[PDB]
Amino acid sequence: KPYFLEAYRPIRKGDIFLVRGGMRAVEFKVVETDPSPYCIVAPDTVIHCEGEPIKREDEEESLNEVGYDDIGGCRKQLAQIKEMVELPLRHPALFKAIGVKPPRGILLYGPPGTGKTLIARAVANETGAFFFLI
Amino acid sequence: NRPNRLIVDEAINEDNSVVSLSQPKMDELQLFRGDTVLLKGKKRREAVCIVLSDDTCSDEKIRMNRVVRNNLRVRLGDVISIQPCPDVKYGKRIHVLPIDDTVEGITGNLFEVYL
Ligand SMILES: Nc1ncnc2c1ncn2[C@@H]1O[C@H](COP(=O)(O)OP(=O)(O)O)[C@@H](O)[C@H]1O
Repeated sequence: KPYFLEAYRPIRKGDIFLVRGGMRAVEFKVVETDPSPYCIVAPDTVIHCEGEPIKREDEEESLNEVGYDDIGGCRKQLAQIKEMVELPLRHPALFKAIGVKPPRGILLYGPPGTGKTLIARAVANETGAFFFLI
Repeated sequence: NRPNRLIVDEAINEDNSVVSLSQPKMDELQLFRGDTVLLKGKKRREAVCIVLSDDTCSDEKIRMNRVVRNNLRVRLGDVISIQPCPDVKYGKRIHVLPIDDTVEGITGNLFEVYL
């Protein structure tokens, strides 16, 4: 109620719009819209109290995974890594279309508890590449 | 000693099929810079090249790059036979064709750029 309130959030059937409170982040999926395909939310819409756990679909990747929004204070190094590894991960055929040597090894040095594995996982999730941990 | 054969050695030019002779040899081979010359090579193969003139190279050493050496199978220090061919005759669309199993980034119209 507080989030739809003063909002008129645009909403289409199937979206995963997320709500946050009580020191936890839960997202509610709209499964049915009486008119279709999308609609605005209004304060004059009666509300429905169900609260049932339908399990998430397999194909979608959960919101648990880290993104660039979860990391702040290392903008320069993150930008460097992004510009360095955007092409090979998302455009593999090109590097076969031109004669050039991409990097295949990177080292990150810093004190512990700085979010290095966090950065690696964030990049892996943000580019869709497979991730392996050792 | 039957001055028909001659040694092969490196060349400075970037272009293909160009042999640079030692200048003191003009009228012995009798061919100038406007004449193409046939060079023999192993497993019964040959090539034909236009010629340049330079001073620094040694008398017994033709200068020719890798592309024109490999088909001759000639390896540096080996000796090949040079004979003038003023009888050159033009061709009509020699058929030319890419080599190897595949070419990286290869598609479309490569002839307007690479030929
Ligand atoms: N922007 C950030 N920079 C550094 N650390 C962060 C950042 N955001 C969250 N963290 C914290 O970093 C911790 C994880 O760091 P960790 O993976 O152990 O780094 P390292 O592997 O270098 O020790 C988490 O507990 C989290 O609270």
